Amino acid sequence: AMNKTLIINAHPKVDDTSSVSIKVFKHFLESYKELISNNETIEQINLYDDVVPMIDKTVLSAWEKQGNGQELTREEQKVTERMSEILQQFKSANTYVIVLPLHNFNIPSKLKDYMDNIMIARETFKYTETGSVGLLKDGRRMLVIQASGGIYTNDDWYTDVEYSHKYLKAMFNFLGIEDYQIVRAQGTAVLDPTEVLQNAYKEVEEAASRLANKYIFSLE
Amino acid sequence: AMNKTLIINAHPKVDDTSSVSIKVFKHFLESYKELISNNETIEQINLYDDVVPMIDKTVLSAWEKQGNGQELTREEQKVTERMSEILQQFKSANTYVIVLPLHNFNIPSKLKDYMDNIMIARETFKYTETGSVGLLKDGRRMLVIQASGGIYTNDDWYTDVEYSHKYLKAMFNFLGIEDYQIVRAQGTAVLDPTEVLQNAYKEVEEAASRLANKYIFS
Ligand SMILES: [Cl-]
Ligand SMILES: [Cl-]
Ligand SMILES: [Cl-]
Repeated sequence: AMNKTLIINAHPKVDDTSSVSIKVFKHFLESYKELISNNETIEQINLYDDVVPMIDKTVLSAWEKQGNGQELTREEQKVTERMSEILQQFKSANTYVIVLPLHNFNIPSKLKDYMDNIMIARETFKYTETGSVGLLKDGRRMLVIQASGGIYTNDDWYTDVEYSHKYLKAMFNFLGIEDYQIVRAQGTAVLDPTEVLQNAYKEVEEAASRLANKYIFSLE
Repeated sequence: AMNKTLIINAHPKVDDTSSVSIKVFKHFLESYKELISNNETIEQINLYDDVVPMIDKTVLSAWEKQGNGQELTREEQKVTERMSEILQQFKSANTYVIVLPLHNFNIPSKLKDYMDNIMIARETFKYTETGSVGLLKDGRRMLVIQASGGIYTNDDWYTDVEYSHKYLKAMFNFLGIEDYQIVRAQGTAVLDPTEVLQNAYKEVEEAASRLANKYIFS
């Protein structure tokens, strides 16, 4: 992986500033940009604006043919080329930032489609005899920024059904990405909006320092 | 009352029986249709063929305007009316069958879009001052038919990452659907394909018997 950070924006509203997770992300990005070395570049994929191919009849057909050395059709060629772009972009980054609203206790549908683009055998993982293993075991880092109506840190039912987080941590650990943090801008339905924003802002500042490996300090 | 079984087909191939989960489902359906009474309507929604709106900018705008009493655009009306049809169909059923392949340890993306259509506050659940509670606690039944390359019943890593089942069970329990069964047509990557099919077949026949409440022993 290069000196490159990749933003994976899973918010249906893409760039709308009034989104809690988008506000927190923008605060993160401003903070991060101050601390990163000059060798670091940044890319962003917008899952609800950019083309992120869904697994359909055509993709399954393309994949079956590729496994038989068979020629692809025009549309099979075009979709797989885009999936290849998305995968190669993912592999090129050693720092990942996922931004999502938690709706209905799982990752956004388009984030599932994105997972379907980047979890590829012989590329990000491989099959063996006792199962499979991840191929990206080289010290990459992941930060998840999640805004939610409810609160998930009370070790109750909500904690148990937070499948967005459970799934993402699991999959990325599988791939080899073991440095994982989630910032929960949680309780937007029951807590003070300025309280949510300010608590999340502080955590993503600390995350920015960590990821950039810098410490920032001011006298009072 | 009209009893209704609703088939939620989450396979991208829709009707192609080269797919294990669809093969098993078709086997289930034939057995069930032989056992049900004349008070039983069967309907099917194909998530990869029928229109299943995903939550996007337009849907969010529509929902905001709805919660304000603001008039919807022609486009916002179109999506919300389709989402309404999907939700009313879901609520009208008392038996559910979900058919899915396991791709990447979670529900198919279109099945998430479907969940986003059917989990609606004041409709299938409601908020309290305590938290949340389902509104469908009335003896409904759910059967999941899931095909997978790996085997998930060994209480190992695979069991720990079976988020398709974990999520679906959790969500439908929450809604009030506590009568839940999953049939795993599993190990397609490692077992004899005839063994996989035959084991799954036996399981769905027994499921069909349980759901129709007509057991025929030989
Ligand atoms: Cl948000
Ligand atoms: Cl299948
Ligand atoms: Cl179970």
